[PDB]
Amino acid sequence: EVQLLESGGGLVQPGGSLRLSCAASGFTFTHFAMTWVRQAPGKGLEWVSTIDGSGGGTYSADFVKGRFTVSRDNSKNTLFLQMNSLRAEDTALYYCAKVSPGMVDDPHLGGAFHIWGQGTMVTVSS
Amino acid sequence: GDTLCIGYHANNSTDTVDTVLEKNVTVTHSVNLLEDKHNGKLCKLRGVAPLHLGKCNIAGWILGNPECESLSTASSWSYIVETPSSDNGTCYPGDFIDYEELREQLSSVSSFERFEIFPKTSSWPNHDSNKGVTAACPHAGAKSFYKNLIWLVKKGNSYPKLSKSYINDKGKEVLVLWGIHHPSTSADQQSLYQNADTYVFVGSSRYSKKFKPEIAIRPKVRDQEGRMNYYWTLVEPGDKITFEATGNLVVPRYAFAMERNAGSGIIISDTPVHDCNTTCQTPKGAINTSLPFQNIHPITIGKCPKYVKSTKLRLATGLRNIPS
Amino acid sequence: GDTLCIGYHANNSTDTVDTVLEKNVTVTHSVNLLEDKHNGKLCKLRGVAPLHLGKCNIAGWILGNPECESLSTASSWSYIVETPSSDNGTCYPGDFIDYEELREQLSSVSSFERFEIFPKTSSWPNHDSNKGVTAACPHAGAKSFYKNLIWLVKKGNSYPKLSKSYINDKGKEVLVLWGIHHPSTSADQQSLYQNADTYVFVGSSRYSKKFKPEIAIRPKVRDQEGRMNYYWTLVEPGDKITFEATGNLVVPRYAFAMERNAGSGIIISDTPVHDCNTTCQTPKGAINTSLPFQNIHPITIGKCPKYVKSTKLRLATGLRNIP
Amino acid sequence: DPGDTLCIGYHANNSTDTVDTVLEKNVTVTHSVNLLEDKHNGKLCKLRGVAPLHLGKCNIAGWILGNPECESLSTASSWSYIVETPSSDNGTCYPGDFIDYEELREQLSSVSSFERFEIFPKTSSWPNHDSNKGVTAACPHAGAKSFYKNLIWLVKKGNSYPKLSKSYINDKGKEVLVLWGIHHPSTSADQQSLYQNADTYVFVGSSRYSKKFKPEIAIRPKVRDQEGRMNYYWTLVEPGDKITFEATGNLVVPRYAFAMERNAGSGIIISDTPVHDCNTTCQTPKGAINTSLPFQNIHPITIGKCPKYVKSTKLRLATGLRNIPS
Amino acid sequence: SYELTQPPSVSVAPGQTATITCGGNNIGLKTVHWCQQKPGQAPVVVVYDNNDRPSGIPERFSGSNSWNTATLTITGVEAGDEADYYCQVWDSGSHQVVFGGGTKLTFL
Amino acid sequence: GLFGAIAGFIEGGWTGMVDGWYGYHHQNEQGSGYAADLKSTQNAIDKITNKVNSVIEKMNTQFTAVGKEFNHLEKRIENLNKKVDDGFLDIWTYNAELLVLLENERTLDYHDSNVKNLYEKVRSQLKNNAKEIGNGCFEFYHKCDNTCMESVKNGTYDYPKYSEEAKLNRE
Amino acid sequence: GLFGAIAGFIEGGWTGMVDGWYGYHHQNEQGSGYAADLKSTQNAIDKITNKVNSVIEKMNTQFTAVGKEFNHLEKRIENLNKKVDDGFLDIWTYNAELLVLLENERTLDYHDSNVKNLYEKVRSQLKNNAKEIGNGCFEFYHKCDNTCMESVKNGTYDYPKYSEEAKLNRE
Amino acid sequence: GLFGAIAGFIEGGWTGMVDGWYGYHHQNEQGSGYAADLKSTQNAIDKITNKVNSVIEKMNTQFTAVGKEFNHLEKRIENLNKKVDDGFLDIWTYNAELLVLLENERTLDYHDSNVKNLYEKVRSQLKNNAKEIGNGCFEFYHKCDNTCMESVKNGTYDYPKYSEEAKLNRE
Ligand SMILES: *[C@@H]1O[C@H](CO)[C@@H](O)[C@H](O)[C@H]1NC(C)=O
Ligand SMILES: *[C@@H]1O[C@H](CO)[C@@H](O)[C@H](O)[C@H]1NC(C)=O
Ligand SMILES: *[C@@H]1O[C@H](CO)[C@@H](O)[C@H](O)[C@H]1NC(C)=O
Ligand SMILES: *[C@@H]1O[C@H](CO)[C@@H](O)[C@H](O)[C@H]1NC(C)=O
Ligand SMILES: *[C@@H]1O[C@H](CO)[C@@H](O)[C@H](O)[C@H]1NC(C)=O
Ligand SMILES: *[C@@H]1O[C@H](CO)[C@@H](O)[C@H](O)[C@H]1NC(C)=O
Ligand SMILES: *[C@@H]1O[C@H](CO)[C@@H](O)[C@H](O)[C@H]1NC(C)=O
Ligand SMILES: *[C@@H]1O[C@H](CO)[C@@H](O)[C@H](O)[C@H]1NC(C)=O
Ligand SMILES: *[C@@H]1O[C@H](CO)[C@@H](O)[C@H](O)[C@H]1NC(C)=O
Ligand SMILES: *[C@@H]1O[C@H](CO)[C@@H](O)[C@H](O)[C@H]1NC(C)=O
Ligand SMILES: *[C@@H]1O[C@H](CO)[C@@H](O)[C@H](O)[C@H]1NC(C)=O
Ligand SMILES: *[C@@H]1O[C@H](CO)[C@@H](O)[C@H](O)[C@H]1NC(C)=O
Ligand SMILES: *[C@@H]1O[C@H](CO)[C@@H](O)[C@H](O)[C@H]1NC(C)=O
Ligand SMILES: *[C@@H]1O[C@H](CO)[C@@H](O)[C@H](O)[C@H]1NC(C)=O
Repeated sequence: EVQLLESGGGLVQPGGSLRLSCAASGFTFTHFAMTWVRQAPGKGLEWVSTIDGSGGGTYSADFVKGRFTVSRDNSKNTLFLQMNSLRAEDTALYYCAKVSPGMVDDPHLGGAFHIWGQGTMVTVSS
Repeated sequence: GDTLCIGYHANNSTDTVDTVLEKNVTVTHSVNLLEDKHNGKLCKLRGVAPLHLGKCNIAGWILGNPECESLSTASSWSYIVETPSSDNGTCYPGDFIDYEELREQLSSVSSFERFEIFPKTSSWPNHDSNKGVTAACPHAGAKSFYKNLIWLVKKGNSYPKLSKSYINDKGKEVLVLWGIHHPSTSADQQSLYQNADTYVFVGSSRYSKKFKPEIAIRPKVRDQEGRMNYYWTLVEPGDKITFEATGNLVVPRYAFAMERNAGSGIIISDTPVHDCNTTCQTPKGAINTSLPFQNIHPITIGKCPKYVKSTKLRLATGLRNIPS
Repeated sequence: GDTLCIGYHANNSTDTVDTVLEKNVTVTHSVNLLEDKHNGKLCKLRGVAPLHLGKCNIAGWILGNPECESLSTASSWSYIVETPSSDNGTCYPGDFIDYEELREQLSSVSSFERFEIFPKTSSWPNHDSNKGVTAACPHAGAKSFYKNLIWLVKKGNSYPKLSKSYINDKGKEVLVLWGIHHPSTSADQQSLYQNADTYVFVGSSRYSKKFKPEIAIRPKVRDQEGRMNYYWTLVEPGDKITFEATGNLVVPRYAFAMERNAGSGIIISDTPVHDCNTTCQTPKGAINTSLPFQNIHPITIGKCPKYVKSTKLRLATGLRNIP
Repeated sequence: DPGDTLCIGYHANNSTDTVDTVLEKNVTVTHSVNLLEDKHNGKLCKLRGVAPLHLGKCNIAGWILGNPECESLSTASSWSYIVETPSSDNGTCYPGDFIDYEELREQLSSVSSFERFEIFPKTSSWPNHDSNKGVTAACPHAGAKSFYKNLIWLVKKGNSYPKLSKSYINDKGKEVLVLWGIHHPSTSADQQSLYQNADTYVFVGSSRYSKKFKPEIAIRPKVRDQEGRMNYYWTLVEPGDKITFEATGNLVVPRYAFAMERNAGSGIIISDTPVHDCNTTCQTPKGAINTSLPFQNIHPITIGKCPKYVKSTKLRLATGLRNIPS
Repeated sequence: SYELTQPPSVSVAPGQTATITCGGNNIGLKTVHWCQQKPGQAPVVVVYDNNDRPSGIPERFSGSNSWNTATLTITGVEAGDEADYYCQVWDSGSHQVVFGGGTKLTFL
Repeated sequence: GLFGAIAGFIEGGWTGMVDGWYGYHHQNEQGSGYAADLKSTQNAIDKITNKVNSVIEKMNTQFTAVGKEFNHLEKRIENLNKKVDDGFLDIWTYNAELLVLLENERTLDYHDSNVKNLYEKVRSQLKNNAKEIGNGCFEFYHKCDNTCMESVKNGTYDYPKYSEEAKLNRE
Repeated sequence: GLFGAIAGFIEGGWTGMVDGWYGYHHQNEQGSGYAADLKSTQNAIDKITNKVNSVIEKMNTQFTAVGKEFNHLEKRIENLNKKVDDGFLDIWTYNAELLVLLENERTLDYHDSNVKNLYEKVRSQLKNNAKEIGNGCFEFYHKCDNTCMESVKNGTYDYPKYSEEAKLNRE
Repeated sequence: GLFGAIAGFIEGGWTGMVDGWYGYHHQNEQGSGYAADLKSTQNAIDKITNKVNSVIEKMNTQFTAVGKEFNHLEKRIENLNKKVDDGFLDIWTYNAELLVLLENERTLDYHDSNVKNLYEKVRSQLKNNAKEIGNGCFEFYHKCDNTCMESVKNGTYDYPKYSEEAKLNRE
């Protein structure tokens, strides 16, 4: 079955780095657009960045300010994410979600997150 | 002495005619061969009700645009009315191939009952039909789509080879429309239709073509980077129409039983529709005259007079009116 | 007594003309400008024998239909005769690509000579030519095919890349005809031409197209589920044509040395063909008159009068006839 | 002298003017007006106070495409004719079919504002594709191989052909003609050695015009020493929309577009008639017509607000009475 | 740019129709993918579009997008319906995914 | 005109009579007033209405949709349609406006011919009994009562019965 | 008609003669029978057949195949061809019908003018010697033997020679 | 012609006159020479130039490119254009030829009408005083000076004042 997986980092000070990955398995990985969503502990969800299935056109939120760049590797069936930690507000549980096929408009990207990955805690603070 | 003068009569008439020898001469009586008056209402031609699409065009009415639900099609119509501001037609970007002659053929139809060759409930078991609604075709706020077409999706993670045929058994030319979707990106192509390469062959006893997607990013029209290209054909009263596709097919939910009657045109005007009895109909206004010439509008449908550029076409049936 | 009383001629004539002032007035003499007589025989125009396809149409005759071979092909004709009931045309189902304007071009010719552009005996060494027979064209109850075309099939178990050219050396426009076969299934494609992908290319100095099959099951027409689209081109004098094909090509056995003369039309009628000499011809019957207005038929070929909807265009020549 | 006679008569003179009536065929009349002008000035001259275009030894295809054999002409801003010689053999130099050729020849006939503008600069707009190694022997200029000026025949640069992406947002308020080409090599080796990719598609979207092009690679009879064809395409960019040139292969992408505001309604005159400056209501290939008369016999092909063509020889209207001199 | 606003909490009586709203701009021309989150859980989608429901999810969960607001119109609330209900839409104009604060509805 | 009746011998129309297109004026001692000629007006209005019905009825046509619609890639066909429509426009304008200029002259010339021939008929009936003044006037050399008014207007005149009295008056 | 000769005062045509379109009748004491004008009828038939040869010959039609064949997918071009054919049909039917209704009228008015001008030439040659009686007939006031018959018919008449003999008549 | 003045009873045109299309010649004792009427000739030339302008300006065309260019795959459309252009050619040639064959028998019939009407006005003014000698002339029966030349040409002849001289000379 479709089983999205998580990998993250424990604690990094503002001015460091850490690596996130989403090792998806159980389906055809090349043809579904992977995402990343996070939430503060007690706050509503907020989106980080999507990726395209081809590994090309990438989309990301406004809080990143160019620091966070998701990268897609179709060959090994695993998604990568850049956490170059420069700010201390990025404390959250990091989820990777799979975009199911959409309906006419924005098919590859605007689809329901039917399979939601679990959450790896990533806390940044001095 | 007595008197027996022979003369002609004169009156207070000020009607003027022009001859080769002398222009602007007054005559006692005259008849206007130039009908410069129209009722200004798109009334009934022959004896049946002309069609009114309202805020629709032929590419929106026949496709089943959500903004074309107000109009009613029940019986034969003599011509099709479109507002010049009618832009609610094809609500998905694309070119309707063979468009203008389909408009011409569908201008007047003696027997038009809008029936259902393939019922949405049962005719497509193995494909997803509910997902085919778009934000480029709003009905009231929420996303909608054409009623007369179903735009299919792979159901689950597979698009099986669709193969469904309609044996025409109605004695009239069943008019069929289908669409071929051209995604903007190949990722869209796969995520809508499981097959990367997707032929759409549609066969008949007389018409056969194979269709393939043209996958590339177009400039945005109606917030869409992909095109949706429409085709049509006339199924003869006794032949078959085979629909075959491994992807990118917009099947006909509703076909249209059709019987052409001598052909007509399309009138595009803002003119309101009322019930009248007019032999000739122009976009500016309907005319009921046997008079040979008109100047209202060149584009005319019916047993209409000839359009000319003149302004004074009067036969001088009376004499030269020289009063006093 | 005595008198010289001026008067005017009257007679027993009953010809009626219509003036703008008064209708149905009788005149002594009248010259009819609206002939309603046609001989009812499709006869010779410009002094040349018209073509007769009989129970066959332009598609059938030009493709070499086994049903309309009985006609004797001539070198020149003013128009082409087709029965309204003549349906023996394209026996194998398909769409004749560029059909109506080829019919328009082939309406009249000055020198039409059918010749072996590629003789069946020697021009196709590596392809099987006898196997291309279909039940769509039956002749004497046996499977046959077009005489003017060869429906080549793989010889053995392979279809080589057919290369064959014709450098036009006759000084007139050689009309070349080929067909492209669209099978019903991929099994038919493999069993006929051995290649799944098959391009057919027909090059010239003004014509260049690439053809590919459209392989899919179709509704049955004449017991055949596949189509056979026919293409053509007009090779100019001194030009070259190049036939390249990996499969699905129905090669020209006979092309047709051809020169056009001003273009003409096609007369579709049941009318018998006879020997006459007429300036105008219509499907109902030929019109040998010098008069300006006709009413027989709209579709006219030749130095024909103008067609009207009138019935009495009698031009008054004599006087008012009051006996 | 017994009576002072007051004879009534009609004017007669020494006039040989002849008119044809419906009863008699030759009658002489004192005065007449010639409704069939049979005189031309012999000079291809102006309509609307505007100089007609002259391509000389060039046709519309060669002109718009940028033929190095008809660059000597001075481009104008308006014209009601496109003069071509009957020869006009110096047009398209590389063999091929101008797709939708006569439609384009009809559209760009009465342009009100023709300013050829460099839509994509050769200096900067194509960084990743070679633009100098695109000259052919089909267009020779000064004895050396050259190619069209309004189009750049891109080739693989180095050893690869990147997926070309280039857009022009029309910002001139008028329709912008964009003429590209698709190259069909004679040999698949030519395809590989000219464009690194073999399965090459070219898509040109206009937000109203969408079509995908693919090569037709096959050896052809030689035309002008070239065994390949080069199909020319075009579209009208609307004054507000975009045009997109996505191409992984054969593409002669335009150096120059052509801004245009169409008056519409004029055609093409093909003659060796010399061009001078005149002021005429009509011009035919056999020479212009400065008359107000109703009918004209000069040429059937008439471009302008000018008389109706007939087959007549004597359309003489006898304003004067019957001339019977004694 | 595109803004989603929802009530911080929605009150409802047990067995009474519970309406959850994800307001904002003209969300009708936009696919709303409703999904609830229990504490210690991942978002499970209950209406993956304008109006259609996934398998394994009870029928009472329904959705009807409208001119400006999406409505996860649950026809009958029970003990398993106390959670935070997020709304997820892909914004076509700016190519973003935007969630909402969600409704922490209580059946009381 | 061509026949010299309207604006010829008679220049002014008569506002008194609305009975017909053509009429008379009897000024005998028994009465006065205008009276139209029944037979000439009836057959002339019959022929004129026949002329109008010929111009109208002979232009009978069939059900044709004049307007055709073409896209951008068919512009030569669109301009061919425009040339067909405009050529029909020039043919119909130059053979209806000029046709009206011809037929109006023919109709006022027919009115010329009817007035002139009614004049000539009265000249033929009366011979030299009246002194022709112009304007259609006939100066009677006999005291002509309403009976001979009616006989001349009908078309039959007994010349010998008034000939001797006309001779004695003109003496 | 417009000139008032055929069906005007001359009400009846003549079936006795077949020599020409126009003619006379002589009730001379020498003989009787109808005798036509050779020259008048000759130029009449020449001009009428020139009208016929003009309406025939000036219509020059080159080699045109009117029939064009179009398939279903070009229904617009087929209706454009149908509109071209229908417009040509309407133009040719309307101009041919009205051309016949006007040439018939012109031909019959030409015969009106020929008969009227024959009458005018006759009253010009005889001057006051003849007496107009209607129906085109000319009653004489002298013997006018067959020589005088032929002189009036030809076109040269010696009025002073018979002036005294007509002076015996009418007192 | 139809009215019988031009080539009728006026057989010869006059080369001496220059002033106008129509005119008179007088041979009184006070002088001689050809003198035209300004009123008749000016209104006639005004109507003729109006007729020519009706032929000319009523033919209104538009800015139309008659030439269309077709390749060889479109020969049905090329021959459709050929049929459109050739049908317009036959329509315009036949209409123009027959318009210049009928309007050129109507201009000459109108000049015939004006000469005939001038002759009728002369005999209406002059009455029995001037006998008609033929050749379109008027042989007077009184010594009419240039003053009454002007009066007849102006249409203001006084019949009674020369009645006595004409009646004494007529005997
Ligand atoms: C004209 O005369 C008619 C007939 O006498 C009369 O009815 C009418 O009132 C008059 N006036 C107008 C302006 O028509
Ligand atoms: C004819 O009269 C009308 C009256 O409206 C006027 O406009 C026009 O100019 C006149 N034409 C001439 C030629 O006098
Ligand atoms: C209908 O037309 C209006 C007016 O431009 C437009 O805003 C709307 O999007 C159109 N709707 C459809 C369904 O085409
Ligand atoms: C004409 O139309 C009117 C109004 O709709 C209708 O009442 C009448 O029956 C019609 N007449 C005919 C003859 O069809
Ligand atoms: C047009 O229709 C009306 C009925 O509204 C009718 O009475 C009238 O006669 C018609 N008009 C003409 C000019 O025939
Ligand atoms: C008319 O009479 C002639 C002799 O004048 C005769 O030859 C002819 O047969 C007659 N015609 C008819 C129809 O009786
Ligand atoms: C010829 O036509 C007949 C019917 O007319 C048909 O039965 C027959 O099969 C046809 N033959 C061919 C070779 O098309
Ligand atoms: C017309 O054809 C006939 C056929 O019998 C022939 O005898 C005759 O010579 C031909 N006429 C011309 C003018 O060629
Ligand atoms: C054609 O008609 C003419 C004229 O009537 C005649 O002389 C000729 O014999 C006819 N020819 C044929 C072949 O009928
Ligand atoms: C006619 O004669 C006149 C005499 O004055 C002369 O001026 C004129 O040139 C002559 N015309 C011709 C055409 O010879
Ligand atoms: C009329 O004149 C022309 C031109 O001079 C001459 O050729 C012809 O013979 C004359 N006669 C006829 C009958 O056309
Ligand atoms: C121009 O035409 C000449 C012949 O006139 C030809 O030799 C030459 O190659 C042509 N050049 C081009 C560029 O077409
Ligand atoms: C007409 O052209 C002439 C020739 O040079 C010139 O004098 C005149 O200005 C022109 N008229 C215009 C351009 O309106
Ligand atoms: C054109 O002709 C007119 C007269 O019709 C003349 O006045 C004018 O000068 C001419 N113009 C040219 C440029 O020849």
